[PDB]
Amino acid sequence: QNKLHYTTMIMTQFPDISIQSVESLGEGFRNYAILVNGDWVFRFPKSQQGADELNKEIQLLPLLVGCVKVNIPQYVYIGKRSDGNPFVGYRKVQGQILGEDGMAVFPDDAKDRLALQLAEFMNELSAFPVETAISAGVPVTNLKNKILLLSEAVEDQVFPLLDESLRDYLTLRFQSYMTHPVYTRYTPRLIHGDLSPDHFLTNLNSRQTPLTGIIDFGDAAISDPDYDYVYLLEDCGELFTRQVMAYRGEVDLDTHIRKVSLFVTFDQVSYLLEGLRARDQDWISEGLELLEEDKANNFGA
Ligand SMILES: Nc1nc2c(ncn2[C@@H]2O[C@H](COP(=O)(O)OP(=O)(O)O)[C@@H](O)[C@H]2O)c(=O)[nH]1
Ligand SMILES: [Mg+2]
Ligand SMILES: [Mg+2]
Ligand SMILES: [Mg+2]
Repeated sequence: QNKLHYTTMIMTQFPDISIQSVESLGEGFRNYAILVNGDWVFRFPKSQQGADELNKEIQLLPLLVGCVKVNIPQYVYIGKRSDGNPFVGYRKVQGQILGEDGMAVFPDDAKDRLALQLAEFMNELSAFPVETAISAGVPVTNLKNKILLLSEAVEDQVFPLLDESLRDYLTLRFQSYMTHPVYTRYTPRLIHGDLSPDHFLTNLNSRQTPLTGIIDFGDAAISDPDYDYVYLLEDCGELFTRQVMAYRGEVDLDTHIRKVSLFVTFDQVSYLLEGLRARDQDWISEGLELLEEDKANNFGA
């Protein structure tokens, strides 16, 4: 709940942590993170889903450290809340959070170095033995069926709010994904699942390695490795994404970019659809704003 309340969980379960400073650090849909002594992130689930995602994270992350070059959270304290659900403490992953708006004014030379690090990172995930991840509780995402269910729920619940031009737009997008076997055929791989620049920790005092780490593995799953590109396209732009894909040895950039483009559209609409289900009056006038612009950005595809 409030600050003394999180503080008190730590003191009781970890009384040898001498607490000198406590601050809010960050917050998402699944978690609330504070910073203790400028050193230690304690991250508390906000819901059952959060708690379930952390559980997977708890099992997955100790397996990824040795196989991933950048820093990732390492859960050094593991607490239990009244409900049996966990919370975790970890050494802050050092550096500055990139964010969307901040990739723009990221130094050009560092930018290219970043793309290559991101490429080896994703390569490293795509190399992690899939059945090993599954045994550690990483869910298998049936992306084909999932997108299908999405098409209907958008038909049913989103269409009534859209003008004709926008409805036609989604039909074609969903159709395009489903009609072309190339887009839908893929080898399932471990992905991060929430690979956006608000989880990139950066450092301009490193010319060789301006990417210091990556956080929030809550959405880690077995799926289409192309899905890990979705926020790179949305937040970092298309030129940056072609760079990463090229560094990953992707022969057909155009095919794979168009495919990721669709993934974006499906995310923008799965967003609204969720705001819809949740009665949120502006997680609705927002989800609509981004659909119109997703339509805009794809001006003639
Ligand atoms: N600088 C820094 N910020 C962090 C770290 N861990 C978490 N945060 C912040 O806390 C926010 C929420 O944590 P996150 O794991 O992404 O929670 P979620 O969005 O609910 O899954 C992040 O977006 C960051 O702003 C870290 O190691 N370093
Ligand atoms: Mg997050
Ligand atoms: Mg989830
Ligand atoms: Mg998360």
